[PDB]
Amino acid sequence: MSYNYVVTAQKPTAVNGCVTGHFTSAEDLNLLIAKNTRLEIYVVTAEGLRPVKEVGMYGKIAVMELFRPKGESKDLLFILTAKYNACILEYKQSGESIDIITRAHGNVQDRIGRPSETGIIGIIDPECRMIGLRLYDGLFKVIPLDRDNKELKAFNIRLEELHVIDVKFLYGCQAPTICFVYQDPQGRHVKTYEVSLREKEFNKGPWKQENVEAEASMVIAVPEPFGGAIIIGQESITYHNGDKYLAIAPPIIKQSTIVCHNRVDPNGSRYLLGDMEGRLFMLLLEKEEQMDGTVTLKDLRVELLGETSIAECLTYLDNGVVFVGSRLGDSQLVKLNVDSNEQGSYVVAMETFTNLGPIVDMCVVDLERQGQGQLVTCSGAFKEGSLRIIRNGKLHIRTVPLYESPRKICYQEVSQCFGVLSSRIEVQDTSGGTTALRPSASTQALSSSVSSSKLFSSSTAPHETSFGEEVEVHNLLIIDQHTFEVLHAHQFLQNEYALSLVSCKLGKDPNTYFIVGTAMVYPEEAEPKQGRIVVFQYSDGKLQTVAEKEVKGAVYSMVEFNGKLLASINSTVRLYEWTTEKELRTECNHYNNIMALYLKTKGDFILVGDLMRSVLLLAYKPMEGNFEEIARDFNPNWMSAVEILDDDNFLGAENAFNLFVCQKDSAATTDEERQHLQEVGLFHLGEFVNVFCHGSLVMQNLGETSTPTQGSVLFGTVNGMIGLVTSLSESWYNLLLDMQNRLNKVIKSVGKIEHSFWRSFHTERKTEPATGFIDGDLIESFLDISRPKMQEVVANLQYDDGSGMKREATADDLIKVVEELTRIH
Amino acid sequence: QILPPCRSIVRTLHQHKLGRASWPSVQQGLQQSFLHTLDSYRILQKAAPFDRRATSLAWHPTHPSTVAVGSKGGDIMLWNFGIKDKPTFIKGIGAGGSITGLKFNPLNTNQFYASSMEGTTRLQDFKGNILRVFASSDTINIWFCSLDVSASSRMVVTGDNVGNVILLNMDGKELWNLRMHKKKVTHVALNPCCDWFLATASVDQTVKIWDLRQVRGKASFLYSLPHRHPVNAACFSPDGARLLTTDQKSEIRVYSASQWDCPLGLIPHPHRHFQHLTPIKAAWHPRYNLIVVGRYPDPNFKSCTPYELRTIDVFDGNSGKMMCQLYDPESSGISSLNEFNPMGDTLASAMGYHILIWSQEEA
Repeated sequence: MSYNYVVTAQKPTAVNGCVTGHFTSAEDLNLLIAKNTRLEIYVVTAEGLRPVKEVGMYGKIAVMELFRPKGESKDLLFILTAKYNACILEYKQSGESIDIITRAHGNVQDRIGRPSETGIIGIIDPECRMIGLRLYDGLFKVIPLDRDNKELKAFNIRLEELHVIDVKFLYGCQAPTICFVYQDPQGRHVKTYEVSLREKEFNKGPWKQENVEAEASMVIAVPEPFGGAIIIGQESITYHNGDKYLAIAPPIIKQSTIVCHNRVDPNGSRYLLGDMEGRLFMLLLEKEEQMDGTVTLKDLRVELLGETSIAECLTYLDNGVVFVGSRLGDSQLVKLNVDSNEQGSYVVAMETFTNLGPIVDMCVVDLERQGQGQLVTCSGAFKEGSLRIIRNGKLHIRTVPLYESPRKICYQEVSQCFGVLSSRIEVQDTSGGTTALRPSASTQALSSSVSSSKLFSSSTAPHETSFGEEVEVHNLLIIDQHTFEVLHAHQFLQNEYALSLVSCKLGKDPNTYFIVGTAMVYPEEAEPKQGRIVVFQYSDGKLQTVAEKEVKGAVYSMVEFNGKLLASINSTVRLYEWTTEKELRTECNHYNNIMALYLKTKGDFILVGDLMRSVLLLAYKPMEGNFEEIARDFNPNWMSAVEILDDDNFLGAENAFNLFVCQKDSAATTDEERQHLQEVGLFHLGEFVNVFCHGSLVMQNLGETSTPTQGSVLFGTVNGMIGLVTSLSESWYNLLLDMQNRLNKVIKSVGKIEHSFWRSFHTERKTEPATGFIDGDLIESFLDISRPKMQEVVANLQYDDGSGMKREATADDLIKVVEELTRIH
Repeated sequence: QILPPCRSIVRTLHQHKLGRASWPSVQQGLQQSFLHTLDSYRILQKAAPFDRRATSLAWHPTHPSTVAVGSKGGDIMLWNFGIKDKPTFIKGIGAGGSITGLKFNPLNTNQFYASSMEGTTRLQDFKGNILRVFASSDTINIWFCSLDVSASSRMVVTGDNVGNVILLNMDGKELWNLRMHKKKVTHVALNPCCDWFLATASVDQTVKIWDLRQVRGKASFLYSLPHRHPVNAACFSPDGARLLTTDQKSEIRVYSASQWDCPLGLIPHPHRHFQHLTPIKAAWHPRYNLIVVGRYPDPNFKSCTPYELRTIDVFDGNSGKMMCQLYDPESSGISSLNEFNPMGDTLASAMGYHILIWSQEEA
C-alpha cells in the first residue's frame, strides 16, 4: 500500500579508489577511479585527463586492480563487490561504441563467515597466476587464474593468524608468496606464506617472522630489483627481505598517520606517502650494488613535499603529476616540482574535482527566489570541511571553506543567517592549554563568544594527560546567508560536544532562538552522563545565552513540536514547554528506548529512531499532556536516518545501506497487533544516509497535478551522493515494475550482476528481495538504450495513456513517461 | 560490569556518519552500551510460578513480551506482559509426558511444535486442540528429547533418547530416521543462514555436523567434534558461523566456520550435570557476539573469580572472558535456562518452578 520511487539527484562524488595502467589499449596510460557504484575511465594526457568511459555497476566497487595474463594484449580488470560478486572485465572499443566485456564472473560469498575488521582485501600475484582475498578472519580465499575459470571458482586456506592488518603478494618469487601484518596478544608481527596450488595450502615462507611496531598498518610489496616488503607504521618504516632488515623512525611522520601509499618509479625507487593532515611525503629507496649484479636497499629517507587534500588514495600518473583521490574532500590533480617555492613546498595544485562527502547535515532554503529551493549541506571533514550550496541549472555548486568539521545546520530567516555547529582539532600548547593547527571559521569570526556557565562540570577530577593529546573544540557559528561570512562564533565548554541544533519559535514568545543540545564527553564513560540544552538569541552581531537546561545525558536530537520543544536524551524522549520566564519545563517523558538518536515529527505524532530499536511511533496526547506508544517496528535495524513520509508511512535507513518503509498494520484486530509496525517497503540502497529533509530543487509548477509521484524527500549520504524519495500510486508502481523486469532483460549488467540481487535487501541477519521501491536510476536508464531495444522493452505491454483504456505501448509513450519522471529532480 | 577500552560514543556514531569508522567497530561499541545498561537490569521485573519444573523455553519472534514455556509434566503456558489477562494454560498427564522441546509455529503464532516424553512429536494450539502429530515411537520407554524446525527451508527435525534422528517437512514427508549417535540426543538445531547442513548433540561426548540433503549413508557425515564429557547443547550463531557448545561437566567450546574441528577459545564454567535439575543450555545474543549462561557453582571448579554464586554471567564470544553478571536475592534458586528476546531488549530465565523477567530500570 506504500509504493515508493528512489532516484539519484547527485551521483556519489567521494573517491574510494584509483589505479593506473594500460586498460583501454596497450599504448594508453589509463586512470580508473572508483566512486562506490561508479567506475570512471580516463586517458592521462600532458595537460591532465581525457574522460573516455563511465559505467555504473550494480554493486559497490570494493576491489579494483589491473593485471595482464599472458596472451592478453592489454591489462584486464578484476572487481569485487561488497556483496562478494567477483568479475574479470575487458575494455572493448570499435568505432564510437565502447563496451565493457565480462570475461568472467561469479559470487565468492561463503555460506558463513564474519566480515573482517579491516574489511575486504584483494590482491593479485605479479605474474597473474592467482587472486588472493582476505574476506573473513582466519581464512584466505584463492581464485586460481586459469583460462577456464570463467566462473571464478575458489578455495579457502586456514589462517592461524586471525587479525590480519594488511597483506600483499611479493615480487620475484618462483612460487606465489604473501607477506602480511597481523595482531595477536603478543603484539603486531609480520609473516609470509608461499601459496601451493597443488596442495591448495600455504607453505613456509622464504623468510622468518619479525615483530613490528605496535601500530604497523600497511604493507607494500616492493618490485624487483629490490624485492621484499616495506611495512609502514605510525612512527617507523621498515623494509624486510630475507636476511635484510632496515628500519627508520623519522620524527616527521609521527604527527599524522600515513594512510595511503603509491609507487612513483616503476622500479620502486620512490613512493609517495600521504597522511591524515593532507601532508605528502616522498619515500626514497637508496640502492647498493653488489658484485653479483643484485641490488640491495642501502637506506631509506622521508622528505616532506607539501600538502594535498586528505587523501583516500594517491596515484602517480607521469611527469611529476599526481592524482589525489579524496573521500573527505575534493580530489585533485597536483604537480610536483623538483625545487620548492617560497614557502618550501614542492606541490602545486593544477585542478580540483568537487567532493560533497561526507554530507553530515543539510537544509533546503529559498535563498534568492521563491519556489527555487537550494540545498545547503554540511560537507567534508577537518581542513576540507565546508558548506556546499547546490542549485539546479546540471547543478551549480558554491563551496564555502570552513577549515574545520561541520556537524549540523539550520536556517534562521528572521535573522537572515544560518547557524552551524562545528568542531576543530586542537593540540596541547607549550605552556597553557591547546592551540589550533590552522585558522578556521571558529577562530576567524567577525566577533566571538565563549560560554561562562559553571554548572557544566560537577565533581570534576583532575586526570594526568600524556603529551600530544589532541582535543575537539566545538563551536556554534553564525554565518551570513548571502556572503557566507563568519559573522559570529560561540565556543562551547571544554569536553562539551554539540550534537543537535534547532532554530525555532516557542510558546507565546515572539523571539526566534538558536537551540543547541550537547553532551559532556569523558574518555572512560561508556555513554555520556551529562548534557545541556542551551537557548541562544542572535541579535546585534552576537549570541547571548538566553536559557539552559541540564540533563543527565547526551542530547542527541531536538525538533520543534507544536510550539514546544521535543528532545531526545540517551534512552528518553522529553517534551519541554517554554515558560513566560524563558525557561524549559518538562511536560512529559517517554522512557521505552535504548538510545533515541533520531527524531522527526508531523502534527502530534512522533517518529523516534533508536540506536537499535529502529523505529517507534508515539502520539502526543493534548488532552492528557503525555505520550502514548502507538506502535513499533519489531524487526531490529541499526538506523542511520529516519523520515516521516506521511501520517501512515515512515521511512528508515539503516547501517547496512538499506532503506525500509514502515506502515501501521492494516489487518490488525487487537491493540497488541495495532502496536506492530510492518516493514512494507525494503530496498538495498548501497549508500549510508546521514540526513533526510523535505524539499525539492526542481522548480515547482503551481497547479501541475495529475503527476506520477507525490511528495519529495531529499537525502544526503557519506559518499556525497544525493538522492530523492517520493511516493507512488499502485498503478504507477505496477507499471514501473513491469518496466523494471523488461528492462532487466535488456540492460547489460557490468559483471553480469542481477539487478534484483543487487537491490535485494541484505543484512547479516537476513536477505530478502526488494519491495515497495522503484529504482529510479534504472527507470531513467530506459532513455539511453537504442531505439530497437526501446521497442523490445515495450513489446506486448498494456498501457493506459492519461485517463482511458489500456492499449499497446509505443516507445514514444514510455519516452514521455520517463522524461516526465526525470524532471522531478 | 567494569570493562576493557571504550569511549568516543558519539564520535564513533559520527565517524560512522563520516564513513571513517567501520560498522564492526561501531557494532563493538554498542555491544558495550548493552553491557553498560545490562548492569542496570539489576532490578527484576516479573515472576510467574506454576506446577512441575520447567524443561524448555521459546519466545514469540515478532513480540518481545509474549513467551511460550513448558513444564516437567508437559504443561504449557503462554505469557505476555503489559496485558493482565491471566495467560493461557494447557495441562497434561503430569507424570510421564514431560515436554522437552518447544518452538513456535513460524506460520501461525498461536500454534506451536512440541516434543514430549510421551513419544509424540506434535503441533498443537494454545487452546489445547491438537492439529497434527508428526512422528511417534509407537512403543513405550522410547521418546523424543530434541526438536527444532526451519521455515526458510520449512524443515522439522527431532532427536531421540537412543541416538537416532528424525527429519520432517512442514507437511509430513518422512525421509529420515537413520541413526547418528549411540546415546540420547540432547539438543539439535539448524542453520539460519544456510539451510541444509545440520548439527546434533548427544550423550556420546561428540557433536556431529551433517548435510541433510547429501548424506543418507549412516554416518556418512561431514564433521564430528569429540569432547571430554557428554554435551547438553550445541547452537549455531544467528550469523551461523560461530557454533557454540556446552559440555555436561564444566566447559563451553566455541567452534567457528573456519575448520570446524579445531576450536577457538575455551570458556570453562561450572554448569554441572544433575538428575532432577533441568539441563543447562547456554545461548547467543541474536545481534551481538555475547553469550549468556547460568552458573551452577561446584567446589571442584578452578574458579578464576574468588566469589562463587549461582547467577547468570555474560561473556563475549570472540574473546573468551566475562563482561557482566546478573544476581538477584529473592531468586536464590538456579536458572537452568535463560533466553533473551530476539529483540534483545529483554531477558527471560527459567528456574525450577520459577520463570523470571530481567528487563532494565524504569527511570
